Amino acid sequence: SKVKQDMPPPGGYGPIDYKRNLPRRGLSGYSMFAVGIGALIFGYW
Amino acid sequence: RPTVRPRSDVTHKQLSAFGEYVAEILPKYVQQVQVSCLDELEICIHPDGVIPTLTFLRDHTNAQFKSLADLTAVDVPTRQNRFEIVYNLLSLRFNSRIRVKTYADELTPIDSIVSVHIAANWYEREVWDMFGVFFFNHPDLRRILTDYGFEGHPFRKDFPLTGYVELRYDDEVKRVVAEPVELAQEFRKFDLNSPWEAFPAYRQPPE
Amino acid sequence: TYKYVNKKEQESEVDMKSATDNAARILMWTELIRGLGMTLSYLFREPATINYPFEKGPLSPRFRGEHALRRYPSGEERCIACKLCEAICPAQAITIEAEPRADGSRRTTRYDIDMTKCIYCGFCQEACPVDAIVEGPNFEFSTETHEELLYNKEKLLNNGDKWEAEIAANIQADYLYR
Amino acid sequence: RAEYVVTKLDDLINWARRSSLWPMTFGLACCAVEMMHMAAPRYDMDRFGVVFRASPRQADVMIVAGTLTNKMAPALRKVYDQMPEPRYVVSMGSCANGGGYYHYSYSVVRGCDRIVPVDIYVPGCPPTAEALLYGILQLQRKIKREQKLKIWYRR
Amino acid sequence: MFFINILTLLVPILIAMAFLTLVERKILGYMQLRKGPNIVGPYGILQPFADAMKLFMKEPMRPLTTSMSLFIIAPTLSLTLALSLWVPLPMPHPLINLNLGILFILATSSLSVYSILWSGWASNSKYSLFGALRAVAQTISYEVTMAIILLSVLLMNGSYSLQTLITTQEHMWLLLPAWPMAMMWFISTLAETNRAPFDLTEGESELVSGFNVEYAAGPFALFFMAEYTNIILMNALTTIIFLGPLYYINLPELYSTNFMMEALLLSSTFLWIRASYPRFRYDQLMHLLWKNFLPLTLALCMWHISLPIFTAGVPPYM
Amino acid sequence: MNLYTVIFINILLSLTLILVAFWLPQMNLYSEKANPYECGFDPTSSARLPFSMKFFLVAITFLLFDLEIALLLPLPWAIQTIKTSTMMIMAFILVTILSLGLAYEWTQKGLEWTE
Ligand SMILES: COC1=C(OC)C(=O)C(C/C=C(\C)CC/C=C(\C)CC/C=C(\C)CC/C=C(/C)CC/C=C(/C)CC/C=C(\C)CC/C=C(\C)CC/C=C(\C)CC/C=C(/C)CCC=C(C)C)=C(C)C1=O
Ligand SMILES: CCCCCCCCCCCCCCCCCC(=O)OC[C@H](COP(=O)([O-])OCC[N+](C)(C)C)OC(=O)CCCCCCCCCCCCCCCCC
Ligand SMILES: CCCCCCCCCCCCCCCCCC(=O)OC[C@H](COP(=O)(O)OCCN)OC(=O)CCCCCCCCCCCCCCCCC
Ligand code: SF4
Ligand code: SF4
Ligand code: SF4
Repeated sequence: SKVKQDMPPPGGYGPIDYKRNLPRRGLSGYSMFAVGIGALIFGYW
Repeated sequence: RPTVRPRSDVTHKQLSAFGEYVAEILPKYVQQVQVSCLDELEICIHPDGVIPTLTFLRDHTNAQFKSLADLTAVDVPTRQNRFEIVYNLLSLRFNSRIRVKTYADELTPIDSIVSVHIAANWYEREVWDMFGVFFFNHPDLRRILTDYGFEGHPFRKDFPLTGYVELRYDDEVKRVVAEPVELAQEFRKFDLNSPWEAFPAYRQPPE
Repeated sequence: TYKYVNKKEQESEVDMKSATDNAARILMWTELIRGLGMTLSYLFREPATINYPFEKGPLSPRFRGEHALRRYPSGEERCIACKLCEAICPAQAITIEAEPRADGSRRTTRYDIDMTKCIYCGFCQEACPVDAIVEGPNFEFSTETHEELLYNKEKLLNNGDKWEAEIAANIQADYLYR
Repeated sequence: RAEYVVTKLDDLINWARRSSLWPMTFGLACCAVEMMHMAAPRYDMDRFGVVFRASPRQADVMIVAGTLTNKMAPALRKVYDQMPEPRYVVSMGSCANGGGYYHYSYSVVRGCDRIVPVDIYVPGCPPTAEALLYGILQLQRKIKREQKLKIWYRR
Repeated sequence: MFFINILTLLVPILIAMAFLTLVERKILGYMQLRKGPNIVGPYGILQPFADAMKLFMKEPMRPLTTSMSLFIIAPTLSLTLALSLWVPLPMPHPLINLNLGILFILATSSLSVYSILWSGWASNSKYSLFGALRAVAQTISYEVTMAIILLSVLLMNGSYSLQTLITTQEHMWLLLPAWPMAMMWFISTLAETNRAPFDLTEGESELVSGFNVEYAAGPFALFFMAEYTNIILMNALTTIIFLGPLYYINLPELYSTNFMMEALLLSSTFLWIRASYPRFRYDQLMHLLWKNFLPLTLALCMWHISLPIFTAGVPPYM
Repeated sequence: MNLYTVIFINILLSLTLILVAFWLPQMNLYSEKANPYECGFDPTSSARLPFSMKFFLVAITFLLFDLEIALLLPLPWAIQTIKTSTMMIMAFILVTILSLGLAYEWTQKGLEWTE
């Protein structure tokens, strides 16, 4: 009977992310303003 | 020895040197300076020097204790002045802690240190509410933890654990009324004191 | 060490493209749309709600539930009227009046536990030298009167007889840690 | 038969009052921490139809969850009195049940039943959120058993 | 036959708002990683009925310090104004066809604000007074913005009617010609309905319950019915004005179906907003409207004055 | 007549609902129940004291802007006019002076909630 206890694995646990992670997405400002202006002009016509 | 703490004689010596420093800077008020084996510095002063001692420790260049950690009282009802008022102060600049002690009785107030630390406002309100130690020049000194109509100071040693009154709803007067306390259980005190002394280092000399 | 949470390093100057990006962020409510998308993803996730009275929440063999007085496999009560569980009881919730029995064994006559006074801390079951008092897994024992939570020795022995098939298994799974 | 119609109407009103239980956004201590753990997504009281309302005028049951201090007791009594008539009380935890750890304190009401009439006592310190949900369902069964129209009809 | 028409307008709207309460609870739950009610009904569909029966079988509990006349008048006023506001909507044929339908809508909304104010002042309590004053500030800001928005949009339209809006949006929506007005109108409908982010009249966290803090069950249920009916109505008005459903003279059923789908989408959008965002401060709402929307909508009102003149696209009178 | 009947039907429906709410349940009225709420304590004041609102200038400006709204609202019939140049100029001038008043008030800190 050997000592059995709650222990980590011999290689250790894996990496754990802890830093802030934001997706950093979205269209550019020029594209959004261009599609808005195009919708405006099309609707006006 | 894996079951005994380390000692840190270096910080014991540092606190002893600073105790000498404060005791010689303020001989008018300092009555005793001691350093425990847990490396904590206690300075026991006269009650008249609470304001100068706390101001010196708040803003002296070598003793910047600008943060007040704790302000409490200990009721020892066998000495003549039965209340020991204790200030625990923190030095962020020098990363240190100091303890300043003064004494009071039921009819001897102590000057409040609200002009030195603003946390002392509520801390001295708590001390007055729980021990009946009045504080001079305290803005709106009043009860803070007891009930509004509460009588007596419950943290005193002579005050009972259960108090003198208890509240119950009365349907005749349609109110929450106070009655003399009557326990259905009667809290059983236990005499958990061994008749053999445990620490010969604290054996008091016989009377 | 330390780090800043809101301090910025230098500045990104003023540029037409960056100005247009900030203008579109302000006018088109981009972070608001992003928060909408986040809670939409949470809408399309699977909820964590369990069907309560049919799917119970998970527990552990160490769990402190309703108190019980146990017995030896012979049927004899384990309690030997030693009162140190009420000595260690931080709420003074136990009353252990006792006397010698007809056969001369040291047993209890009154073993009351006030469940309205008990703080469910397990100090009695970790202080008991014979594993007599235990805190078994019953937690759904809410009553409609205050008096039903004032247990006596008959109630505690009934709980011990009721829950012995589970308490013994939990103590078997747990006793090597304690 | 008037007895059958009255019994079925009483069952209908009991079903309504037990399917729509609105406790008050009112807690005191760690027991109220477990109360909002009962509000948490795991044991969804809103799935049970139980949803907090801040005002006592829109509340149905006071879940006394915490230590009822002497200074607190007039506030609790006033808040309970300000409820409308079909109101219930679930005492939760040892403090609200019988004082608990602070039974011999000078400032603690030894049980909230000294102040308000308690319908259901939930033991624990703290009782688990599962146990509080058990007490809530036991209260639902208790007000399912009520026979107000039948007692009125035989009155 | 007209009373049958009144019933077929009123009863489906009340069932729709009760199930709007159900849909709100379930959508908020599923966005909160939990469920909605699923025990009272087969899928929770009996939960609003159980809530309604419980509220109407609790006592109304008239208070002592309370102007009873206004205290009783205000919730009935709120409910009857919500239904009166539901009256003139065309889907695609209104129950009551009004020439100045939008003006009628604005007048009825302002009177609903008066219902909230009278309830808050009559229930003589400090939190009720706080809720009433917050309602005053909120309706100041959104009233001026909403009036300008509707002026510009109906200048793009012809008269002040709503069948004219149907015929205007016969070929294309009004969202594409005036989408900034649609965004500001959506925010203004949130402010009108006193919904999250800027509810501020029934603020559960800043106040206890706002203007309902002294209203027990009964008239409180009346206030809740009026609020949720107004939610469905503002979304319905938004989809009639801006997201024009397909209209064909031969069959109107596809118009009604398209209107239903878009109104459901915008109501779910309201619940989505409530799940997503925290609350404004009620001075921040006034600052936001009067400093961002009001200058932009004044400029866009001027632009929509100039647009049919320089494009020769002046709408017809009829 | 039709709109009148619908208005009266809605009013009668609301009255019927509140009459059911008041005559259906069981009443038990006493003083502590009907006292004002005040978060579980007796109110210090009478809740009828002066309140001292902080946006009074914004309220008066709202009155003036509401009447500017009333001026601006006949535009859908105004654009049907035969002249349209004086109409366009007049609408531009009205919106411009309204915007100038708003800008002047913003500069003079009128809408800033002076405490
Ligand atoms: C550390 O320090 C401490 C704190 O600090 C942090 C504390 O906080 C604290 C106190 C702690 C607590 C009190 C814990 C309580 C828990 C919480 C605060 C968190 C739980 C979360 C919430 C409160 C937020 C809930 C969020 C939601 C999204 C839920 C939704 C809730 C709502 C109210 C909105 C939805 C609406 C309803 C539920 C009701 C809607 C239904 C109706 C009104 C029905 C009306 C309908 C009709 C009348 C229709 C009738 C008409 C018809 C035609 C029907 C026909 C009928 C027929 C019969 C035919 C303590 C003690 C403390 O120590
Ligand atoms: C009904 C149809 C659908 C509508 C959209 C519904 C879905 C999206 C819902 C999103 C969440 C909304 C919840 C409430 C949010 C409340 C906050 C908020 O919106 O604040 C407003 C915010 C306010 O931002 P802010 O308050 O952060 O701004 C900072 C300002 N200070 C520093 C002074 C405080 O944005 C706006 O006011 C913008 C309004 C819309 C602007 C639209 C402009 C369109 C482009 C015009 C033309 C451009 C070209 C120019 C000419 C070129 C010629 C060639
Ligand atoms: C709880 C108390 C509540 C009291 C307040 C009630 C508020 C009601 C709802 C809000 C009303 C706001 C004002 C609306 C006025 C009508 C709008 C309108 O445009 O009406 C004109 C219209 C016909 O005009 P037009 O569209 O040009 O048609 C011509 C060719 N089709 O139609 C007409 O000409 C019809 C004219 C009559 C319409 C209104 C009828 C109101 C009846 C009185 C209600 C109050 C009675 C007192 C209280 C009773 C007891 C509580
Ligand atoms: S669990 Fe703790 S408080 Fe409860 S009876 Fe045991 S020792 Fe006493
Ligand atoms: S239960 Fe255990 S600890 Fe308590 S008196 Fe009996 S034998 Fe002693
Ligand atoms: S019974 Fe225990 S958990 Fe509950 S309030 Fe008291 S100390 Fe906290």
